Amino acid sequence: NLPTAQEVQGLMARYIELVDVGDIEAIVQMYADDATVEDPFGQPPIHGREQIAAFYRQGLGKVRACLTGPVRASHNGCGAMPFRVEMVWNGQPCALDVILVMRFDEHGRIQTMQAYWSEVNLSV
Amino acid sequence: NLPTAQEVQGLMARYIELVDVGDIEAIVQMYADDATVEDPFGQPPIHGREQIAAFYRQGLKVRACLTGPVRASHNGCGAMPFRVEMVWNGQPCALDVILVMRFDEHGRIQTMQAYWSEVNLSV
Repeated sequence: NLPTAQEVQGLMARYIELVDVGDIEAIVQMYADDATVEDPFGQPPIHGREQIAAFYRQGLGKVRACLTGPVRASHNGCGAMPFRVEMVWNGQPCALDVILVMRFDEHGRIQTMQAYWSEVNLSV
Repeated sequence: NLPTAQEVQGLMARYIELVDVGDIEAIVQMYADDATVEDPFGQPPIHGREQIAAFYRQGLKVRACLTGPVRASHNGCGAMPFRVEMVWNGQPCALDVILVMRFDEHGRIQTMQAYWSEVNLSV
């Protein structure tokens, strides 16, 4: 938890940009070795780089993503941000509203990623 | 973690409304008798309804509303984006915030964490 609030905002805005462009390798590089992903939150934690990379490959491997509000950062290396994801479901264009909560480490890398959303946040 | 995703959305929407009207006691009742509040996150947690009541009384002359839909989980958790309009030095300012909540088997808030810093403030 070394990054300042402003650095958190930058790191999280960057994350959205990478998701939006679909650079899986760049996204995976943002994580720390022991990082965990809970997406959607409530689902078992995903750990291990190979696993996290596989997670993003099945998700991003025409997906678009944008911030729908400013990043909310803390002074202990954590942040939360609202965004919308455009993808395809059941063979049809849809939109998903999500809120990502991340904890960064002393190296500026993602230690924990928690994405809140459910079926109610989906719109076809 | 009893509230369903839809219920979570309803509970969290109602919370914003209580803050908007400033009903401190009704806000306090939404919390579990032994709930924890971290506001802003990064700060020491406050424990129990007595401490939480004092916390909200100190804070709540204030306007609050959702700025986006509530994102709910299937395990009684949720997160929502909202803004608060308050007065500072007789001057009107705004604060952008994102709250994360975990409700218990009784539909009461067990834990609440508000993410924000002075960089989300706009006077």
